[PDB]
Amino acid sequence: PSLMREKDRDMYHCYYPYLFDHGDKMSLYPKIPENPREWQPEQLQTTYDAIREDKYDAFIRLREKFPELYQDTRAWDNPPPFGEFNMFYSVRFGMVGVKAFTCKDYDELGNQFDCTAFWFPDNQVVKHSTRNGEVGTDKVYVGAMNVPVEFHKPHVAAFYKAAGVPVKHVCAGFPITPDAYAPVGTKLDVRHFKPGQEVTITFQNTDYGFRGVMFRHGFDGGYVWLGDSRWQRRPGAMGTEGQKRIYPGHRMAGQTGAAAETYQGVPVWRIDYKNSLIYLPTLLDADVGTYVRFSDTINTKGLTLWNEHRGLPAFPTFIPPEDEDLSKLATDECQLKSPPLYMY
Amino acid sequence: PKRKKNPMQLRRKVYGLHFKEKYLKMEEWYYCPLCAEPKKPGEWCRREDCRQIKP
Amino acid sequence: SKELRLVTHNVRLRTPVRDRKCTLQYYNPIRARFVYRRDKPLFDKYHVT
Amino acid sequence: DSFKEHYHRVHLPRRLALQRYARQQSLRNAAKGNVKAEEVPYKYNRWWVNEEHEFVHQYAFVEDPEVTKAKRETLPPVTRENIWKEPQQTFFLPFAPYVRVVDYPKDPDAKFLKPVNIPRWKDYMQRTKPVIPRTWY
Amino acid sequence: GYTRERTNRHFFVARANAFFSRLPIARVQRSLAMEAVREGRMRPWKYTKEQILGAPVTCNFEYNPRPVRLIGTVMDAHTEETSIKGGLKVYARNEETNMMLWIPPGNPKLRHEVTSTKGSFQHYLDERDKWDEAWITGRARMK
Amino acid sequence: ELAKAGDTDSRQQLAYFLHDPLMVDKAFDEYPRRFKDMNAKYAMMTRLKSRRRTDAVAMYFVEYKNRDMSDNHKGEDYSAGPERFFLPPRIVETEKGIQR
RNA sequence: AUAUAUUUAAUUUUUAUAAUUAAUAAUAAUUAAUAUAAGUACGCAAGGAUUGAUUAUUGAAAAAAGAAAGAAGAAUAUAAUUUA
RNA sequence: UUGUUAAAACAAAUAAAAUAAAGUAUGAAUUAAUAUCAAAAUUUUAAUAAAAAUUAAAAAA
Ligand SMILES: [Mg+2]
Ligand SMILES: [Zn+2]
Repeated sequence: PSLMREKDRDMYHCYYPYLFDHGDKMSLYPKIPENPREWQPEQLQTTYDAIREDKYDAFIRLREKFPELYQDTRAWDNPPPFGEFNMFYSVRFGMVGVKAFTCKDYDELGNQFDCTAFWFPDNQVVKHSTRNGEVGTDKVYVGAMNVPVEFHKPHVAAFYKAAGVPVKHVCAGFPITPDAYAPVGTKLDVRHFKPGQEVTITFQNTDYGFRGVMFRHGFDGGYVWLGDSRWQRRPGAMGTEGQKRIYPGHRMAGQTGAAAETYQGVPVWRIDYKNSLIYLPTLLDADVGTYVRFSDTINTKGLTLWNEHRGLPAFPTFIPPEDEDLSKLATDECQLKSPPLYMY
Repeated sequence: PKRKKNPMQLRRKVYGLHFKEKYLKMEEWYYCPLCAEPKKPGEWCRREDCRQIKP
Repeated sequence: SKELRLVTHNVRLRTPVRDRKCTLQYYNPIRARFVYRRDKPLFDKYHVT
Repeated sequence: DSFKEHYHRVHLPRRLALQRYARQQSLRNAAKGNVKAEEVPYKYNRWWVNEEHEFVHQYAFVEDPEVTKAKRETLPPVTRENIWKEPQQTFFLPFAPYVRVVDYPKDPDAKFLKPVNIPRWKDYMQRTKPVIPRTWY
Repeated sequence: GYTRERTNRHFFVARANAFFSRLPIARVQRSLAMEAVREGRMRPWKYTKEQILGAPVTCNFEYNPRPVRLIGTVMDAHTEETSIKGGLKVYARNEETNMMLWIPPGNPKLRHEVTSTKGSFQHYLDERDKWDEAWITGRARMK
Repeated sequence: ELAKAGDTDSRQQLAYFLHDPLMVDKAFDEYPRRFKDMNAKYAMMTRLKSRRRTDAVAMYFVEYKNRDMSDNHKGEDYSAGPERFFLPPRIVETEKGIQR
């Protein structure tokens, strides 16, 4: 972004009337030293300056008289209170889904998208955790896939007992801002996501076991070389270094797959809020049944995801109305498709 | 370049988990309620009683 | 100093038997997989759910 | 154990102890029977003009413990029908579209007859950020 | 120096193949197929492989200005009933130009209609021999 | 499953796949009455605790479930082999009167 | 055209839970051409502008706590598809 | 993929799939100066210096 040195924060560079602290009440003049001896020999203690007084007075008059012309200048005071969704500060926790199956869809322009459908069985806000109460060090754990008591291990069933939330199979933590909390035990409906929304997903790809160096890196594994030794560009003298050891990171044969793979910024295709299904046009590598985790993409192309031009999120979390009954509502009625998009 | 290894290098293998879990490890066993023999849970006897019901 | 520790030894004369306590009723990861495993072809006359 | 690793390993408990000592001053107030949250001075000087004569806006955000407790305890209100129904836009529309055609000028090729309210190509290309007064998109 | 390739994290290693039973996935497939049918991107079909194999078909690919039409002979049908999977193998010959296409159903810019569910295995064999001879001639002229 | 089907093509296939057509006929004669009242998992495998000496490999005893309800084998003892390997298998005293 | 040591690639088997600390500027020197920018300044004419957004590679980067001699399948991808 | 012939066949050769070649017992031989052997970088001394010095910190199977 635009470089702005802290030393350039003088009143001759401020866009609004620079206000000095001056104890409890803001003032338009630097704090005059209470002890007169502290007055530096060339420091000009200003008590009343007609220039600044007139400028500030005209500014306040115009702001109070023409609210429509000076609406954008209102952010100088009465800032947005804490708790409301913010475009650059409010991040919300994602969800935990299960890769259900794969299919293919078509848009109205004619493009074919090989999509995969994930299923969100029972998303419930299980826990809150902050470390020593610092800033931005708080996160929300969300649990999924309710199970009976005879399923989990004793030491995890003990935690679920201590929490009181119904015992879930999996539990993933999302780091969020304090104004995006949700009470423990809150059910998360899939409509928490929007169809025209970019999502970042994390999963575990399939396991292939020990594979050859050819199969691991493809054509890249055959030729692996790196030399940081000095070499003479011109025949003037003689001097070089011997590459004694092998540099760390050498591409060899080993474990393949079974790792934490993260896709960043995939758009949602469609949402079914009766069976709790989400469709993504990207074919994944994981198996069927891998507990993927979905989170909101922060920003792409220097543009925030949640803004007035694209849309407002379901902050903090989508809560359905009372008179809505998913049992009475049919399956075909519970379909939300994203607006068209072309990628070629 | 190969050379004789001191007794300390011969005793480094027992520090790893591969040596401990292979040779020196006990069994979880109980008495077959139908044969009165030591039996591991999961493997049964040839007798007709031990095949119909798992002791 | 360490001369006291050198001159004075400490020993366990006869430790109790190394017989393992009953661990069948504790949690066991190898037996955990069989708790929800289909065992229809394992029984003939005494099928239990 | 590297130099930085040892330094952090020996200093991190000391950092936590220093933070605890700092919060002890805050707990001094609630100890006397007057539980008062920490107050932060709101800074009105956050809109600047840089050396190259362009606008910069600093972002300062505060956290309210009472609002945090309220969001922890009370459930959020019902989500808006239009908010959850209307899908989010995929492509970001430009700040100034170049229409290239206006029905007002009789001769469309007349460059002097096009109305001024239609944005220009220079704005269509350079206007990728909001204006100086308005900060948000 | 050192890195780790595998992760024994519980959230990553846990699976849900046991709990996949409470999801009517086949019903979701049928619902998607029925939505496509009601939108008109596809039309339901109930034929068997030997019945449809060898039946003439006409496919129009919509394209401004002129949608391209193509009359061919169905060589293989991948599905016997309507579904989101689908799949048809058509073979069409223009003037001195043979082509073998795999038409997927449900494409809005693609309308394929088989002129008759009934098929003639004799004409199917004729088209298959023509296609194989063309392919062999092409390969022989290449190599 | 082939015996429950009992088709001529199924019998031809089983006779192709098996070594003994006499055993093919024995199966097709005895298995329908034996497994009329069963759906699946007809055989039964039991892992024996005793391993083979030469390979230290686990052994498994695989036998059909419905032995005593309807079959040519009935009331036979498999806990131990006979006196000789060419003698008929042991028979429980409860069902010694049955004839093969 | 000999089994070695240092160094590397992995693994030490469900760990409910990533990283405020080693990767000490940057995954491209925070890009970046491109239709539309322009039949337009500049040029007698011929010809010929600076230029940055949607078309692209631009998220730059390490998931280390619980009881362990079956196949981590009772195996023909259903956590028993009825079962004597 | 190449080459030969004729208006598809043969020969070469590798890189994808598939097949096999144990986790059981039996068990040598090359080699062997050696501290529970000196992870690395810098500088230097009579030829690789694994010889010395300075930074730095290199776990176990
Ligand atoms: Mg473990
Ligand atoms: Zn027994």
